Parts: sequence; C-alpha cells; structure tokens
Amino acid sequence: VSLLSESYNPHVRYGAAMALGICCAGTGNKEAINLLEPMTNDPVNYVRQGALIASALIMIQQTEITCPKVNQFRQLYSKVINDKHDDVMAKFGAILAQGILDAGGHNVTISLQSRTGHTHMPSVVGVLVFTQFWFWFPLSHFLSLAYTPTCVIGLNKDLKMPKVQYKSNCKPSTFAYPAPLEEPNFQLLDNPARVMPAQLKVLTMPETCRYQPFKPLSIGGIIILKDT
Amino acid sequence: AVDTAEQVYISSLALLKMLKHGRAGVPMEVMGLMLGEFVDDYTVRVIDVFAMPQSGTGVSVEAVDPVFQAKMLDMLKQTGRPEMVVGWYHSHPGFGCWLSGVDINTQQSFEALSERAVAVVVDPIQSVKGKVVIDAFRLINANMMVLGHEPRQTTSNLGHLNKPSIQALIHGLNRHYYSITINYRKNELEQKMLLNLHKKSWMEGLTLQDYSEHCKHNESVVKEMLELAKNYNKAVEEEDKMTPEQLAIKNVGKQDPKRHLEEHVDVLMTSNIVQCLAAMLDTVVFK
Amino acid sequence: LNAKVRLLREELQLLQEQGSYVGEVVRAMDKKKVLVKVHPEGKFVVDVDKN
Repeated sequence: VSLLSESYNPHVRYGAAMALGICCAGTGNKEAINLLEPMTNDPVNYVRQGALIASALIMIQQTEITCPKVNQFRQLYSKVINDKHDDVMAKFGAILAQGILDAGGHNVTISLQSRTGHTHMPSVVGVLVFTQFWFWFPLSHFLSLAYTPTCVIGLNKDLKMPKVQYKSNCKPSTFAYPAPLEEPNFQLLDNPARVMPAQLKVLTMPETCRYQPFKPLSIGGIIILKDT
Repeated sequence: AVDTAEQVYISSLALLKMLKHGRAGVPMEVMGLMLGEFVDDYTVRVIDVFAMPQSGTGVSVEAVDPVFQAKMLDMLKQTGRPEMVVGWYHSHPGFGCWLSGVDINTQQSFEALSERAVAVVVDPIQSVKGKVVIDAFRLINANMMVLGHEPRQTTSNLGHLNKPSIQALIHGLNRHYYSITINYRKNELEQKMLLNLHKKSWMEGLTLQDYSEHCKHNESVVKEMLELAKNYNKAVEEEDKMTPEQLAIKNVGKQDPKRHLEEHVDVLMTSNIVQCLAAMLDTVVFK
Repeated sequence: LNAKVRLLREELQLLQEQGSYVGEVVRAMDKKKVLVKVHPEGKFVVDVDKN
C-alpha cells in the first residue's frame, strides 16, 4: 500500500492511510507508522485528518517502548489542536485523536483478532461502520463494541475474589502507564490488572499462593484457581 | 431551522443547454430560469432549464415582458412534467465565477418567494473540453454572523471534495452567501444512450482507404525519416560532454532528433498493421 | 508517471502566481543593498535575499 499512498488523487491517499490504520491496528508497527510520518505534511486537509486518525488508531496503549514515536505524535496532536490557523476538517482528526489514543483509561485495546486467531465480530463491524463518519457523525460513533478490556481475572467459587499479584521480571516501563503530566527488576500487578498483547507472554503465575491457574495462562480472560 | 449537508442534482440536458446558451451570448451575460423540484429537505434537483428574451447593456442584462414566462410555464405543464421555478442562472464570461453586487440584488427577490432558491453561475470561456467550470450559490442572511450558517452534521460540503477558490473569496464566497456541491444523476435510459454517440456502422469499420495514397503516404514518411535519422546520427555522435542539465538548455531551440523518430514509428505501425489486418478481414470474410 | 501527473496538477495551481521584473545591476552598496535599474523606468536601491 506504500506507493498507493502517493497517488495523484488525495481520496486514494486517505484510503491508503486508513487501510494502514485499520489493518495493523492494536499492534505498534515500525514501517506502517513510518509511512504515516510524511502523510501529515500535504496541502489536502481531509487526508491530513485521516492520517491523524489512522496514526492514533495504531499507537493505542503503547507507552514509548515498542514504538519510540509516541511522544512526538502526542505533541503533534496538541500542536495541531492548539494552532490558530488550520483547516477545521483537519482539526476534526486532532480532537478525535486524543479520544482514540487514551481510550477507556488506557484499559481497552481495539483488536480484530481473539485468543487463537478466531475472528472477533463486533470489532470488525465497529471498524466498518467507523469508516462512515464522512457521511454521518453518529453513525461512526459506534466504537464501544470495538473495545475489549484487556485484563486477566478469575474467581474460584463463582464469585470468590482472590489475590494474585505477580508480574514478570522485566523492567517496569514496557507495561507502564503513560504517567500524565497533569530500578526494581520485578513489579506487582494486583487481581484486576491490565495486560496488553506486547509482553503478554512474559508474565508468570506467583509461586507463593497454593492456588494454580489450571489453564496454561497465555490469554487475556477468565481463570480458575485450585487452592491446594 | 437548519441548513444541512445540502446537494444539487443537475440533469444532462440542463448542463448542455446551460453551456450552449452561455456560449451563444459570449461577450455579455445571458439569462435563464431553472426548472426542478425539492425532492427532500436535504437535496434539490434541477431537471430542466429554459431561456427567455432579454435586453442587454454593456454591464447589465434585464428581462422583457414576462407574459412569455407565465405562458411558457403554463404550456410546459401540458406536455409531461409540471415542475416549478426552483432557481435562476446567468453567465460570467472571463470573470471570477462569483456573485457580483447586482447579482446578489435579485437573489433576495428570488429567495423571498421560496427559501430553497439556488443561483447558478456558469462560464463558457474558462471551461475546457474535459471540465466545465460551474458553481451554485445559496444566499445566507447578512444579519446573522455570530451563529453558524450550516451546522455541518457531516463532512460532505467542506474542504472535502472541493476547495474554495481565491477570486470567489474576494468578491464574496463564505461572505453574504455560500457554495454548494454539485453531483450529476444519470438515468439508465440516458446512461446507455450517452456512451454511444461516437461510433459508426459497419461500412466505416471494414473499409480499406486506398492503396495509391497509402503507398504515397508511406513513401513520404520514409523519405522524411531518412533525413531525420541523418540528423539523429550527428545528434548522437556529438553529445558534448557537459551533463544534460545544460544540454536541455541548448535543446530549447529548433533541435528535433531523438524525439520525432518514435512518433514516426507509431504513425507507420498503427497505420500499416490496421490496414493489413482489415485487408485480410475483407479478403476472407466475404469470399 | 505519478510524480509527473501530480506535478502537472500543481503546475496548473502555481501558474496563477505573479511574475518577476528583470533588471541589471549598477553597483553594490553598503549594508546589503544593490542599485538595479528596470528597463522602462528609472533606478531602484533594493535589498538582497538570504539565499
């Protein structure tokens, strides 16, 4: 799609940007963002708006570790939204970008996939109807069906609320919160805690509690605990 | 109480008649009244247009006795479609495609009858074969600037799909009025009619021109190709060692080899293989 | 080819801009000023550009 983003007609450039933004969405990718760096530098305004939207859709819940361009783009959103002389159709993308970036208190990531590669349906329907804000504003307000909370939880006797705290021995910056403006090896993640599928595979069950997670935990979902 | 994401439909005959009447009165401004309907509260359709006798000055054009207009709109009810007068158009030859001071004067009078009154500005001078310059304007209240004129509940009529010009932004544009986006609706009866008005029937397709003129034409093209290649020899063999960045600056004169060769290749091949193919078709189809 | 067609559209846009009056330089002056003369009219003490 890389050469297709450089077409003579800017509708195809908008479409190429949005295709990059909805295909590799939820996974921070180097080259897809690299194609979107010069996309927000062009005289046509709606392709600038689509470039901002597609770039904010692919930097979700990733704090300055897997992709190092997050802080520069986060400054770019505020720079465009605070500029006194810009296209209003362009700053539509700027105001919506802050919404789709820090969605749901950094707890929900849009993902068309699921646990095992099976296709997840409300997310796909939500993205397809999200492509219609060029024709109606409330029609592409549908995004909450595209948002799934990424947490590991699970309760022993139906509603028996346990206490599991362990997180892997990786440095506490890959999984860190954005820490808004307003060196321990291991970290602690209490019984409700977020986990994104970038270092989902690194965590371990704690070996201090007698309860064990039964299913070989590599999934964001529901577990049972056998208190031995 | 809201001006939504509006749209104007124009038919094919309306645009053709528009351009013909604009060209027929090329140095001055011609007049006209539009025929159509309000299909919904969102969009406005123009299905027909017609012209009237006028009376033109150097800077102005006025109407005549309007018993023509009343009797014409009475008689057009009888044959077929009884629409209404949804708008008016004029022409602006060589101008900025904009509403002037006296153009906006009668727009209030046309808007006082019906709210959804559309002005249309065409220009037959700046219009070229591939694209006709056209614009539709809607008068906005000059008393209300503090509020919004159109809420823009979507992004249809915006910097989307069109950009405001410079000369329209001088004489008015988003001031005192605004613009609306034009799309063309094509019905199947005219759709499968418009794409076939260039072909011929079977005598044109199967016709060898003549062989004497073909031989003389090939003789002439090969004869000039001789001297053209003789010039091409010196053009290649000179090739002064100094980077084309200035060899394109000494080429800007009358120099012509390497450029007329492939054109002669094209006009030789595409006139010989077609004639030979048609000769074979003629000699074994009829028998 | 895509660069060529985009250049043609942007050329149609940019061709509406103004021109530039040619002239000859009489002599340079102090504080980055030159003395130019246009063809029909007289002389002008003008400034220079950064490039």
